Amino acid sequence: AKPKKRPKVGQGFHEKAQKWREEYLLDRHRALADSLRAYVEFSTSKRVEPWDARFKPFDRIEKDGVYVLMRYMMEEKLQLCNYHHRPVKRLFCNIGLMGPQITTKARWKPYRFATNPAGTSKAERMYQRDKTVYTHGHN
Amino acid sequence: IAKSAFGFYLARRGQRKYPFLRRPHIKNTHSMNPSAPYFWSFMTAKSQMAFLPEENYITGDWTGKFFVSKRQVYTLQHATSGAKVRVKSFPSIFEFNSPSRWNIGKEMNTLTKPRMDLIDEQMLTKKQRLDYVRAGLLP
Amino acid sequence: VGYTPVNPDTSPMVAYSQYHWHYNLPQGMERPHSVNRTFAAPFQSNHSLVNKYRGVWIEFDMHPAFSVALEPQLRKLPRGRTLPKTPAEEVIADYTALAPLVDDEKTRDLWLAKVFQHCAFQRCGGAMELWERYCHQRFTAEGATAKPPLSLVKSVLFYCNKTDNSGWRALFDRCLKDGWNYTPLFDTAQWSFMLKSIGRMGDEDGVRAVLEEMLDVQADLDRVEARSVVIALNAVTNADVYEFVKKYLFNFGERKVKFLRTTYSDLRGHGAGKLRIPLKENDNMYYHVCWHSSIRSPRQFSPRQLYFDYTPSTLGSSSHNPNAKIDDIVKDKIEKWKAEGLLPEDYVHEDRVYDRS
Amino acid sequence: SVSGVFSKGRGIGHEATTSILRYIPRARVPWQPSRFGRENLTAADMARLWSRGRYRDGPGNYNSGYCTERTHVLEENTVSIIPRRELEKYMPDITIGPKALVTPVSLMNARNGHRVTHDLLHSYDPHIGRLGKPAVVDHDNITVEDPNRVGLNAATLDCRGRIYRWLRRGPFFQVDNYFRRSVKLNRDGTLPTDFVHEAPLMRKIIRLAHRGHLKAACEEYRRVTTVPPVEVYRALTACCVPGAKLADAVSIFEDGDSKLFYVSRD
Amino acid sequence: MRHIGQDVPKRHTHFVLESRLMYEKSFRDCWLHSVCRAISQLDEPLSKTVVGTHQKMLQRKVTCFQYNQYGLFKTPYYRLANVDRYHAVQGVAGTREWVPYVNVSYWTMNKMVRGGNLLVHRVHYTGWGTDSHLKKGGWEHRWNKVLQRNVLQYSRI
RNA sequence: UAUGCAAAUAUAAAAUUAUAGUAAUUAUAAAUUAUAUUAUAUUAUAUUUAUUCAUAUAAUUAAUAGGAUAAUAUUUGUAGUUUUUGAUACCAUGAUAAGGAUUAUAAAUUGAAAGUGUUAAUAUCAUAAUCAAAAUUUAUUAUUUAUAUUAAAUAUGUAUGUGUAGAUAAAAUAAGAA
Ligand SMILES: O=c1ccn([C@@H]2O[C@H](COP(=O)(O)OP(=O)(O)OP(=O)(O)O)[C@@H](O)[C@H]2O)c(=O)[nH]1
Repeated sequence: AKPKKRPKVGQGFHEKAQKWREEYLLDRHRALADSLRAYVEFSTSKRVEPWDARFKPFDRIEKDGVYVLMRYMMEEKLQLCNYHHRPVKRLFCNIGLMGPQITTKARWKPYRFATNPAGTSKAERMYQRDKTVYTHGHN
Repeated sequence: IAKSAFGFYLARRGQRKYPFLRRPHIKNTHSMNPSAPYFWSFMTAKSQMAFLPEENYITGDWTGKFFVSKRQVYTLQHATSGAKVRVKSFPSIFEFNSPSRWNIGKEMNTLTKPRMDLIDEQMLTKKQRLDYVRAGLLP
Repeated sequence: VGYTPVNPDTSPMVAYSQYHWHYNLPQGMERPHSVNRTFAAPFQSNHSLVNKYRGVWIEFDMHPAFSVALEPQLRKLPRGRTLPKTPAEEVIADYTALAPLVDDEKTRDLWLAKVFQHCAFQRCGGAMELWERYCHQRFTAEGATAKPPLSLVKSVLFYCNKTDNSGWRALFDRCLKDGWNYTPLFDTAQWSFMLKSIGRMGDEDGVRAVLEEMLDVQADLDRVEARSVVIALNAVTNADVYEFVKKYLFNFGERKVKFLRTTYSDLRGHGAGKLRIPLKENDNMYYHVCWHSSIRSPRQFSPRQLYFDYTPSTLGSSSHNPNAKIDDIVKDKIEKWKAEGLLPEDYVHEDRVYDRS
Repeated sequence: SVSGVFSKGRGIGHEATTSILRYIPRARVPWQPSRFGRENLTAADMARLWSRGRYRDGPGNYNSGYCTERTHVLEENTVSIIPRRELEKYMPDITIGPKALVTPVSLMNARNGHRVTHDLLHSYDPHIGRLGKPAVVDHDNITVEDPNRVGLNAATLDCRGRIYRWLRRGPFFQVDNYFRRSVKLNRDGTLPTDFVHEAPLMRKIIRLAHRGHLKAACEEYRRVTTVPPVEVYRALTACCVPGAKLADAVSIFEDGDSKLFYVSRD
Repeated sequence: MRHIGQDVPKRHTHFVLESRLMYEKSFRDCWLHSVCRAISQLDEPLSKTVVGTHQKMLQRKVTCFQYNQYGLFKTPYYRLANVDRYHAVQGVAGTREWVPYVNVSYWTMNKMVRGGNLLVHRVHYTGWGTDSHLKKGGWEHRWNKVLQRNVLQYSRI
């Protein structure tokens, strides 16, 4: 019986929490601008070839096989699409002359392996990406 | 230990498993999760054509609201008018004293951090401070 | 067990106990019940009949030829549930200018009844001159022998009640059984209008005469509206007619007297604006109506209010009373013995104990 | 050592009946002789109790827009109410008024007997919003403050019985109450017609009927709220003769006589 | 009030009445709110009569009316808490602490079945009961069969 | 560790204790109570799999009142303030759970009664209750591992590091184990 009021939050905590929230919002603004810049630059920059050079369709020498078709028919548009996996797969679908061979028989490098830059030559590159950028794993 | 009236009335019953997306008390601790590519599709209305929620407008002959609703989406007038904007949050409230144009079109709950990283060193007890130090949250 | 009760219809344990029918035993009807056939209640509705006419009907029925001939004139007179808003003097002038032309006593009487009804609806008090011009010479004067039509007499009564005229008695006395004997054909609406008009006019003997005639002729007191009865019973002040009202109030039903009390209370209180003319203060009649309603209604039990001041016997509560008189019992016994004669008559008795107060 | 929730109350009947009625004992309930209901509360206490009925969006709640306090203490931290003028700067003002809350009679059936969007369920029977005065529901004066205690809330005093009565409503309860309390027959015996607001609709129906547009005539007849006069029914019936629409004529006659005070008994 | 002469053993039992009232408010507002929501966010033209500005202006006006509707029942059913009517114990639908047919909590159900207060039949705890649909496909199959019995059985006009 | 110094239970007795005065009898017995399979014999046990586990919020519970096609009620619109005091922010009797070790094949089920927050007598400032958009520090909880990855109620930005210490979880039932 006879309830009494009991403080729960610190006496000076409220204003400190307010200013911490304001500073966090400003830091989030800065990080958002940085992440937008990095995402746009990643999307525009050319990436590595997303096809495995160790499987049946992409095994021939660069002077034969599907590589001749790629170099003489759809070479121009690969630079415009910047070798991203989704546009290259869509272009391979639309070009024909391959049929279901891009899915029933072909294979592609994983999602985090196909996002490496044009020249990497190293496995640990995917872990060298900036961490303060909140681009959700898009360099 | 959260202190509320419902804490005594109800029981946590351990780490019980709830139906998908049907927890009783919603606590969107992930509202402030940053994602630059998904900036317009995270914790926001799915369609760009949708109007702003009712909570962004005044309906009746009001006399005044102490704080605006969290779902109220920040607009240009919020910063341009230079008025007073407050959002209810732990512990008491968060006031927008730093009007910025980078948060136009985003919900105030998305802008405000629910789970504040700051920890009060005042109300913490001896055992609780020892626990926080052991966890590493406190020196 | 617990504060919350157990419903036996839903609880299977009660339904399958030895005091009810188990599910293994055959399920069949036992002792068929006929309640609506052995004693069927009459239909009494809490809400009044919505489709009721709620007015006095004049039973307008004339020859079709005369009706169609007077159709241009009769459009202004009220029809069945249709009331034109023509000025009353216009129809009065039309009647006084065209009645001698049409040669039919019954048609003239019906037309005059419609004129009276219209002027009563408009509350125009100037139409009594029409009655004195046409009907007074032959229907009621120095022992008039004529038999007026029921429609005409009912219309005249409605008009006089609406205008609160003082000439209604000369016609009602003729309408008693020894004269025209039109009392049994009066509608309950007519009776209610008469009672309300007399209550407003404050006639002490009129209310008594009307109530006695209604009881004699078996008018439906229950269907007579409560407000008219309340207004009629508010105006009685003389002791004799008040006693008559007291003894007559037992004729009404229990629900009727309860709602009479309710209407009287609300009208002399909050519903004072409901009446166009405010009701006079008659606290004697108000108190008697409330008391009679309390008598007629079933009596509940309120033990705390009934026995708030109850005190036990002196001998019964002597142990629990620190200062109580016990020699009073001995004094009562001595008085009883003296009355019986065993003790000497009127013997001097001295106090047996000290007076502690 | 006497404590009381309310320190003052008022009676129901004024000083014209109680002074005479006090001499007649009243059989009060044996286990609670003294009763104190919402209709017995003082003005300020009743207002402050009715404000707290609504969970939110009500005057009782500290932050609902209709509060009147200058400041509110929150977790041992004072806060100042943002006034309506300052809110208006960044909150666009949309306000129609009492007309927005109310809905038409034709939509009352679809809304399940409710013509008001107010968060307190308004019942047209004179027993649920039973203050000292009988419960009368207004239409163009509906407001959040609601000065007349005609709505139903589930937090005020002596509300459990009213809630039970509301839940035990029969079919067509509100519709029947609205009909019987709005379209009552006149005392003088005249049908409840000649309504000034409803008059143009009758003329439109008559024009369509005499123009032979019976389908549109009925489609506008269904919009009639009060009881139409005998002219509408006679025109509608006379429209069926050229088309030999005996079915529709009989339906019109039934709808006229069986239900609406025998208007079509002509 | 204020626990002076309380009649019900539990104060929280009144929340059951409050929940019934909120369900009745939902019954009132479920058509108007749905119609306003459907009209507001329909990008395609409604018909030949209303197109372009005559449609967009109407959508704005109906959205304004919906916002001005004070007390509209916005909240969905699944977010309304379920409280037992016998002992005022809260249970959340979808878990095991609430039964759908009796609308009482797990504790109340256990008490009523252990006593005699609800005619139920016992089945094996680790089986599919005795229902053919439950044996066939389970909860989802019986749910779909309820849908089929209700709506899909009828060849709608 | 017997050479000297040393009578000593093998019993002629009179309720306990006590110097043969102190207290009021004193002792003793039987039954029962959780510690000890034995090595053919009422059963071969011995294999597979797994382990970074977290969430609760903005106060008023103590009445009945009937409407169309019914032989008539304005009961349209029913109006009497104030003497009581507990399941509420302690306490305010009882009651359901989890926990496999010996009654077995056979026309057969591998889940227990010894008690788990809410429930029926002790009172004596108690307005703590969801109707959305919310605040991890709390024992009792199986998460998706590297070809293609965010569209409708808003729904998780974090921890790549030799299948990797300690400690620990599960299964002999349409499955495959002697
Ligand atoms: O039973 C009732 C109820 C109510 N009223 C209401 O009384 C109002 C007039 O008030 P009065 O009823 O006092 O006037 P009156 O004697 O002239 O009335 P009638 O006999 O001519 O009807 C009328 O407008 C009516 O609504 C009654 O007349 N009777």
